[PDB]
Amino acid sequence: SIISTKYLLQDAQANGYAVPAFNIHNAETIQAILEVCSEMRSPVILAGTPGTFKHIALEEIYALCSAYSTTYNMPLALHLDHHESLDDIRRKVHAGVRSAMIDGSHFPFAENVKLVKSVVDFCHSQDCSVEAELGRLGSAFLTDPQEAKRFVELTGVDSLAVAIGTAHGLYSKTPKIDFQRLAEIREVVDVPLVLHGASDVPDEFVRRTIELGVTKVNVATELKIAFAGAVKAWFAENPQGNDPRYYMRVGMDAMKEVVRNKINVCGSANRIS
Amino acid sequence: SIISTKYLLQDAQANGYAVPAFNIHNAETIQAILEVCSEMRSPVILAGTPGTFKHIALEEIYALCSAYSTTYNMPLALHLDHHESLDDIRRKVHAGVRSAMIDGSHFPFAENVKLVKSVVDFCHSQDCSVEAELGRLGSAFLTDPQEAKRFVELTGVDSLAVAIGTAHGLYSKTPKIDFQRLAEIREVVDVPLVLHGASDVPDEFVRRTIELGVTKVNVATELKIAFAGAVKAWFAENPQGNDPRYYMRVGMDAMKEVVRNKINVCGSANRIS
Amino acid sequence: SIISTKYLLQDAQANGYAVPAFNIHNAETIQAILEVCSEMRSPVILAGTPGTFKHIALEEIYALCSAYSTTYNMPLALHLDHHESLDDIRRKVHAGVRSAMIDGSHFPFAENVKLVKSVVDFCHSQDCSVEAELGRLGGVESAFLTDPQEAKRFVELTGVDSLAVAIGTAHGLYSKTPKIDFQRLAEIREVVDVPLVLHGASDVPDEFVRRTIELGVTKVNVATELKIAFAGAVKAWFAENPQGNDPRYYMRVGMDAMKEVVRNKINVCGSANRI
Amino acid sequence: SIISTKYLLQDAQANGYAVPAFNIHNAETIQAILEVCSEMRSPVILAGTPGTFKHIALEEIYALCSAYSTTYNMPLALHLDHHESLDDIRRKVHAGVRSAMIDGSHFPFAENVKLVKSVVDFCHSQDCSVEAELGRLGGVESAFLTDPQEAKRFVELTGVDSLAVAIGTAHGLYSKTPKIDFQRLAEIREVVDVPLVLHGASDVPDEFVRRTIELGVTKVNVATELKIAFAGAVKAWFAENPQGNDPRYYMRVGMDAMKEVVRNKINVCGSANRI
Ligand code: NA
Ligand code: NA
Ligand code: NA
Ligand code: NA
Ligand SMILES: [Zn+2]
Ligand SMILES: [Zn+2]
Ligand SMILES: [Zn+2]
Ligand SMILES: [Zn+2]
Repeated sequence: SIISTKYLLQDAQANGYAVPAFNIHNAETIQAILEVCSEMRSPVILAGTPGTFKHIALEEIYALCSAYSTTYNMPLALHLDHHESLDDIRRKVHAGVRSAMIDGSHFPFAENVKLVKSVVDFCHSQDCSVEAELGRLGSAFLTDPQEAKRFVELTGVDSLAVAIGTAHGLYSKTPKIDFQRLAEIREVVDVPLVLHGASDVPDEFVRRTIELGVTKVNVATELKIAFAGAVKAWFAENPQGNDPRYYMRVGMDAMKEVVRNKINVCGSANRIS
Repeated sequence: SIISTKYLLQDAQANGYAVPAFNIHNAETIQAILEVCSEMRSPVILAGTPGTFKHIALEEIYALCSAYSTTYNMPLALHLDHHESLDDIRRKVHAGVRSAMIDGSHFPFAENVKLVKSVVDFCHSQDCSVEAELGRLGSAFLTDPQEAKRFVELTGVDSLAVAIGTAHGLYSKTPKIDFQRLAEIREVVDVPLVLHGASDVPDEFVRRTIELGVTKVNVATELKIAFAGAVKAWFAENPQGNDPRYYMRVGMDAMKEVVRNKINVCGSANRIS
Repeated sequence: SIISTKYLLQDAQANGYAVPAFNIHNAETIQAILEVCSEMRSPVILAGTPGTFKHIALEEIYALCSAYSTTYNMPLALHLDHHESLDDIRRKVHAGVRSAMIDGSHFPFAENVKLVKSVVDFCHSQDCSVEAELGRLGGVESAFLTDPQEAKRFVELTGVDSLAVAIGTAHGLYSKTPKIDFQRLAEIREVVDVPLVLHGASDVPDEFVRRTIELGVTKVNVATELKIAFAGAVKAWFAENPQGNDPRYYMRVGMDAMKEVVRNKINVCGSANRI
Repeated sequence: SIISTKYLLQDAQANGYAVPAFNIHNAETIQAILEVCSEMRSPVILAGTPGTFKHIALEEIYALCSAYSTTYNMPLALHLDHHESLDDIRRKVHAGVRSAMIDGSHFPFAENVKLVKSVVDFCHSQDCSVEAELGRLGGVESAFLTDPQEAKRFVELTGVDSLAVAIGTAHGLYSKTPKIDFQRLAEIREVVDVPLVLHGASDVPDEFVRRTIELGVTKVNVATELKIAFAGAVKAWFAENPQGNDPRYYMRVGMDAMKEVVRNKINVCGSANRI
């Protein structure tokens, strides 16, 4: 079963935990995530960016998730991360995806709203949930609480990505997270909040953001560093080695450690049954 | 569409070419093969051994092939290579596979026949084609023409793997292929013949075996060496690199060269439409 | 695509129309409904009861609806009407259905709530929307009329996506013009913000159904009128063609009669051109 | 699982039975056939003609058969009966069907061969088996009777998996006991080793069908008797129940009448306990 995240993030919100959202690339990266989530009874979101689908097309990622849903006996929420076009999201929703992020955050408010609204209208007709973003990751760079209230009112989005100090990738210095702004947003925004850029954020800061209303925590970079680091080590030690059953498994196992760490921080263990 | 190889190997036989049978492991290895086969208009067989499916289960390999069949607009023959048990083949055929190899070649003739026959009876009830083997790869080590005639008569197999001097893996010295024995087998066996162990066999020898009746050429080792060699080089040059879109693509591109070389030797270009 | 009705009934509520929910039986009945909904650009819900699925199993109805979704290029909402247990609903949701009605209305409040809650918990984990019922269906006393304050508490405790109300309608035909408790409906709507559902709408006057939609009905269930029209046409064909035997003729005559009902119900629900 | 009939008709040929091939229309007709085939452990072919699929489209029939395959835990062979062009067969094979009949029998030999060959070339690339016809159906001269030597050449030139013969059968009922050209059948079998197919088997005496199987028929097509039995039962129910309307009753009465025909044809074909 492939599902949206409408009920899922509401449950996270109501119970004080967040759903980890992991960016995936292929069979082994999906499987690594699901081996841990199934064991820990954690919900999960499996996400791909447009660049993801230039490597393995969505039709094949979808097919893999549909089969893995049966294999691990769990419905799965496949999610379009940082998509930017209504036409592209339409094609991908027709292909079966039921969660999308439309990211218009580098546009002025009015144009962001128009883009996002066009995506909400289509996606809700397809039973697809919609995330959008107000504020840029990394003024323009912090989400304003009253603006976020209005943004959600004009768009009808199911969840909202906020800008409170996180950034994609590694941080060169420990980030500064604006917990007071987060608290203020949560006071006036009722839809589930989303935290991007969570790789390399101290666990105590992520935990605090979930206490203050974060329902979805996105992790991409740490997964890739772990996977790749292990494959690199394996080829160094095995110059004549060539069987993916061996080298991809060492990548999977290093990635699994990160997945367990993130489930722990998100508080998502034992939230499904 | 997922299909058997019943018509496919008959066409190869009738037109003097062979179908390349490539062992696959995951999305990228399947895709690499199909990018070349679709471009060259070549039929192909995508094969997995039992160990293959311990890495990515058949249900997920099946799902990938079903999606890739649509993506490349071609029915695909997924094939169980060197399977050894009726129960396991039954499960995998129920999961959708429509070509199987039952390898009882390390058993005495009578027990090989009993095993193979049990598999033929089931598989034909499921519209699944069946390959079997008489003679061991590497006396016991060369297929006897009259024994191969009787073997096919008692089993009802759709194709027959023969032992004429090939071996799995690389050869330490140029192999000696028994072309006269092959010719003798072909005189008394009417079902399509299969050549295992084709990695590292000189092209001129494979070409001659197809002139003398080989219809299916199995290649595994050369694919893995190429893929892995390229990934290894990429990590050496990119110690901090981590995106599978980059490193898996360099593996795919090195593998594609091998795939094109094998299509050329097999004479399978422009055999589909 | 097979979908839930969560966004669908919210759009109906916000725009003051209702989605017609037609009980189906087989390919021809689904097809007749979709022919009309396609041409009138109307949303629809396709419903089956436990007894339906003892004739043609849910897996086969699901397969038909999935295929018809592609054929008509429209997501479709298949719905379990008047289902009664968690074990059965779980299998049918696992089989692909994304909208269910758990009918616990025969049981006292607390037992009703506990049953419904078990189904909502499961179904929401599957992205399946859930309808439930408080008060019993049947014309004109307390068992047969939803109490507004109980309705508020019921929806709060269970987490249902929509509520089937009991306001004087009944399954089947009415022996006399029904008395519908419009005031009660209004008072439920006052305290319940989830979409409301009207059962028993066959043979209810159009004026009355329209009024219930003005008062918050978002889903109108119709079964009996469809079967009477289908069967009546088939009856008449056989009388007219005593040697006739080709189902391509007689099932189409039945379809065409049922299509007239479907159009009439789309008209009363105000669902044309809402897609 | 949806499969071709290539191994199926070879088993029938080798064991001296025939597979019954029943024309279907919708869910109830498929279901009636599978109920009986399941209990009698008989293989079956489910067939639809172009006109069938103008009532309920192939994609929906396919979806039903796929689901029924799972429900009955048996691979099923869906078959395109009397299809006429490559463009249509290509779409229906792409839609999932793995057995087709290309009927070029209206055309002169060479045109027949060229058409059939185009379909065999395509279908075999899709793992779809192909039936074709030489000579025209209809009771008792040359157009209506397959020539053995022409049959040999036809099968050689086209590569078909099975051959529909013309030996005196006709679609529909017979106004008098048909004269079947058993000798001709034998002479075709002499020179054609691919499985043979008998069309028009409704209303042919059991003795005669049995004889054709002894002479090489591997597939027996039945349509008309199924519809007469279904419709006759529905006719009688409506007469007995002038207010009746529930399709769960009247479609089951029709099913049950058709099941009696299905049993009778399994009996004549000798296909029980061959699975
Ligand atoms: Na980060
Ligand atoms: Na080798
Ligand atoms: Na009623
Ligand atoms: Na007849
Ligand atoms: Zn992000
Ligand atoms: Zn081998
Ligand atoms: Zn009702
Ligand atoms: Zn016919």
